[PDB]
Amino acid sequence: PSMSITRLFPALLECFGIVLCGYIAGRANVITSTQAKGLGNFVSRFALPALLFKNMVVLNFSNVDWSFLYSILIAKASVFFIVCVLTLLVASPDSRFSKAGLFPIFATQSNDFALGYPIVEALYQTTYPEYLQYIYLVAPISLMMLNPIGFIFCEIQKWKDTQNASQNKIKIVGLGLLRVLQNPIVFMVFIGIAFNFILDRKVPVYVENFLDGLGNSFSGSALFYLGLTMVGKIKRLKKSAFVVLILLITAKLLVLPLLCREMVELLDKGDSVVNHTSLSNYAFLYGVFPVAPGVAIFATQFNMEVEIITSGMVISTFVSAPIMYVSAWLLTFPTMDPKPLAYAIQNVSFDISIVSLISLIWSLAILLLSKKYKQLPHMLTTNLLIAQSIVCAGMMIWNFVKEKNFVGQILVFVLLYSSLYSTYLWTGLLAISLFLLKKRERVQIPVGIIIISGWGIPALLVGVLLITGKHNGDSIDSAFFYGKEQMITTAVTLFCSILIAGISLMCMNQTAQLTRHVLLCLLLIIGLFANLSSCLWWLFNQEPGRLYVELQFFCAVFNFGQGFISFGIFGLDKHL
Amino acid sequence: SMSITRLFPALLECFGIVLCGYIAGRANVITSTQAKGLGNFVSRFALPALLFKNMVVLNFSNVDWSFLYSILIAKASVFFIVCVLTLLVASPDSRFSKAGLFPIFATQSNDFALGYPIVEALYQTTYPEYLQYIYLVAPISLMMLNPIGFIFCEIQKWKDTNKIKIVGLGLLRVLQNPIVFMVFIGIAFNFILDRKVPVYVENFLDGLGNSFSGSALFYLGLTMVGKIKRLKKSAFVVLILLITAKLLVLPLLCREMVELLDKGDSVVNHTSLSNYAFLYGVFPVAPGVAIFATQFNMEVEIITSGMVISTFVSAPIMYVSAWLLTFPTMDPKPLAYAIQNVSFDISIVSLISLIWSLAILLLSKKYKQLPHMLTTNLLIAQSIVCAGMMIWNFVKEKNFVGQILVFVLLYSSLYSTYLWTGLLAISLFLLKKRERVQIPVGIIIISGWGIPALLVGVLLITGKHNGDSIDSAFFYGKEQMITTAVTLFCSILIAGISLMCMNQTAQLTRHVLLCLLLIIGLFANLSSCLWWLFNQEPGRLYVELQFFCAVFNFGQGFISFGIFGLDKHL
Ligand SMILES: *[C@@H]1O[C@H](CO)[C@@H](O)[C@H](O)[C@H]1NC(C)=O
Ligand SMILES: *[C@@H]1O[C@H](CO)[C@@H](O)[C@H](O)[C@H]1NC(C)=O
Repeated sequence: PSMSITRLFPALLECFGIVLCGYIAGRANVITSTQAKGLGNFVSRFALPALLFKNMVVLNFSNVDWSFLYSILIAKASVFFIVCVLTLLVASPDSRFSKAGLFPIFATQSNDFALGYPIVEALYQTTYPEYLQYIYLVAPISLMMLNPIGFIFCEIQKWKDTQNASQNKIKIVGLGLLRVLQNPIVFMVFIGIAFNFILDRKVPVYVENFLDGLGNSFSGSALFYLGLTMVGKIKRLKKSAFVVLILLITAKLLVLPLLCREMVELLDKGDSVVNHTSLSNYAFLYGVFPVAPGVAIFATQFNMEVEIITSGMVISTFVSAPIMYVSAWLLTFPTMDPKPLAYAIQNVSFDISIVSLISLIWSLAILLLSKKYKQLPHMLTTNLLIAQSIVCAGMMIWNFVKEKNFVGQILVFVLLYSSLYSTYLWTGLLAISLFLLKKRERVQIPVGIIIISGWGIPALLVGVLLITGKHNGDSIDSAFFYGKEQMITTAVTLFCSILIAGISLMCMNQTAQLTRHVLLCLLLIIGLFANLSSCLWWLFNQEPGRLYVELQFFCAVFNFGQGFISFGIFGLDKHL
Repeated sequence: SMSITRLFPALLECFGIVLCGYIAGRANVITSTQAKGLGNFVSRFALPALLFKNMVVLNFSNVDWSFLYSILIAKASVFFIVCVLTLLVASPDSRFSKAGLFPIFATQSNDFALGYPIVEALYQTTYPEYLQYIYLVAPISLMMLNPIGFIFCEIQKWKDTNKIKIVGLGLLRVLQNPIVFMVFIGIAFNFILDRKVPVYVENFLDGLGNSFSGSALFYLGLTMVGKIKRLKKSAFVVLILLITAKLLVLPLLCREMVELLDKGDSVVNHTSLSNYAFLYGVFPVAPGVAIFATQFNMEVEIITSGMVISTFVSAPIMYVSAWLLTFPTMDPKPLAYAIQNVSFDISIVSLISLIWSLAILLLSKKYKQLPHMLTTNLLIAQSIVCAGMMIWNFVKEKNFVGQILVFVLLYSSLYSTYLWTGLLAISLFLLKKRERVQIPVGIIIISGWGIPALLVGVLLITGKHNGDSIDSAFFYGKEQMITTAVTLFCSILIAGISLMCMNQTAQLTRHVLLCLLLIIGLFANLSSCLWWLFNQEPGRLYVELQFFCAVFNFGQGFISFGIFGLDKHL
């Protein structure tokens, strides 16, 4: 298989549950900012050097495939190079140097030791154990060979601020180099490299247990400190700052991994195909890691665009968790055997539905306890989140009732597709209600009649698909329970909702609470747009290709992880 | 059967992280307000996650319950005796606060932070079922003994200002402890999921539970900065009694009651269980007791000082006690390797701490004072003894001359440290009564460098070296032990005269105790020399006494560093 992809989701659950625990402790009032500063002082001055010293003392230089290492470093250097060049061209002259010195560090440095190491440990203990050392090999060399260029740029900008006009470029570039060398990772890696040759690859027995005890405490405490640093750093941004954060985070999380994969297939001349494919998949997985908090530390000590870099980190850190999941499950998809892709789709939808259901339970509890349900339009939003909770509960039933009885399977399918179709048309009803409220017309909206329609029409569609459709016993996936009749019924329900939302969207342009309501209608249309395309692909192409598999996987993710997006938009808000 | 070889790396982890936390605390790296956040993480997030994971996984079917209520009766018995005399002997205005805080302090060990790594090192590859007993005894001991103490402290709170009102307050504070209610949920979830955590939850509990085993000791080291304070005579005396109770008579009660209540029927397992039961009581006082005294705001100084003292004092007690249990085993010939290994491992920690204390005294320019000058002379000699053991472990099968050279330096250093403690005490007694400069101390230092050299010279001049000796008692045969006895008797008489001159005449606050703590050491050193001459066939009692002679000879620098080094700087 060359990838133990079943046990990736527990690693992302650990790595983001400890981050969530740190965030909860930060926002509550359990640990204030100063005490989180003390925990970070402990982590950054004791835990990371012991971990690095142990993993470089035990590091084996005989089995290291250097080709992957300098291919990944060439990729990171290329990403840094393009981002610095366009940062010099497109930024304003008054602050081109500050952006050119801090943005490529943000878009080139990864959170390897805190987040990357447990995930790679979960994915690469069982079959390919030699890939664990590449984190500790690549991250400090990348730091040492790419960070000084950024600190050089930030120090020219600091020279700009001093406006001395005396040159002596040595005084500045050596200042940047010594600021780089004061990082604990670089000189601690130097000490570990020296002691690897001094001790002859063997940790002393008197110090081994002490270093293991101090190093094993880095992961959880580091994720907890990341969660404690992350309270309240997002704030409200300004025009064009949204676009430059999108461009930087797309660069870091998208074009660096593709460059890593392309340079790995370009620079590796190995004679083994399975080793080459696993190296390419690991190269894709390495670049999707989020930005380390060291960039925000550097901007804080510099007092230099601290808000932009911190906002960039909290968005890339939140955003990479599904990007990691989707990318790794897309990478493990090809070859295999035709039949276990259905089990893979069911397992991925189950792991997504767990997190969406938990976040949806939290957001529903917040919306109910805040007593904001009585005012329009948030009542229909509460109904929508309730319907998505029934979809997720339908997956909880469907994972365990796949092969029990035909009658129970039919009832579970009817309930699950009723909830799915109700969510589908509730998006259109919310959009129509938003369009009616945007008109500022004194029209009494029949919310009770709308709820009766929304609870009856999907049930009628499920009953019609049961009565007229033919059940397919050889289909283990939920999408082919009734065959082509069910997909035709899902297309008609989705097309009517898209037409209703399309009329409301066209009314919004002519007419131009409501600040967020529109985007939840907007973001669902992209979800409904991806559902339509996989149904259109099946009639015109008789042969199910790999693109059909990729489109069905994205249909599953954008259909059943919508509660996560809804929680991210509404639930993480103050006052309520 | 005990893996006693791998105890000393565990004692380096458990006290090196505490030392790392203390240095960062005293320096100014983490101040007091910031240390609270690290404690908040450990006490609210790492410890509850740790407790929940290891009890859902452990099997209740194979737990030897006989050991469980035997260990608990011993802790209950210690609590009972300490509570009884605290009501009789204390002042009437504070009988209830002392009777409620002193016996809780003498019963809760540091099992989750300090006890768990030591038991893990000793009991993984040979007896792996003994590791689950840490997580069983410490919370059960908490629920059935802490409320009994807590009733008395709430009466004292009542005194300044209905039995439900008092006993329910003590009872409801215990279930608010994270240890107590997390153990309740883990026992329930052991039966719900049938000894299996879900795969989606396995990694989350492991990541949060492995971060306790390092961070809690760091916070324990960080909490003790500046907490020792100063105490009066009556508080020093009750503190000695309390630390003696927790670290001495509680472990001996555990061993005796476990051998009485398990009723054998285990062959090799009962003997191994008895040694482990004695080891459980040696663990120091948990830092939760100092936390407990803070929320009560009663007897805060004594309990905090007792906790910061018990963690330090228990560090050699763990090593000596565990190595004494493995002695009645193997054969007499690899017993010599066991004696050599313990002395080498003690001398490592003593030498590193001695280098620090010597550096502090030299750099701070307090050595220019005449009373502190003799301590510096004493402390340099203690550093060279420890370095001599590093040579002797590696020079045993080499040429006779190299063996002789290692032996001459080590025993020269041993007699000089022995007599240098007494001349300084005599010089301090002479300086306290006479204003004359210590001009004979220079002649004494020449003597102290010459008299050991003369003893060293007699062994070089007279050919009586016995090669069949392994460690040290037969280096020159009976001639070396006779020479060591004459040197030891002259040093004890000089120190005895200085102690007697202090009573007849009636900085100096700590100087005396460093002289005092050595006096308990030279009398135990003298008895082992007397034991060898008055006995032809070496018995088993001679083996235990010879080991104790080795520890106070080669780790004597550790006691000196703890008294003098951690005072101040300039
Ligand atoms: C990768 O290494 C070599 C390729 O030269 C070959 O044995 C095989 O393709 C792989 N081996 C292992 C052990 O993964
Ligand atoms: C411990 O268990 C039983 C106790 O009766 C016995 O086999 C022996 O003493 C020990 N056995 C093992 C395998 O440790």
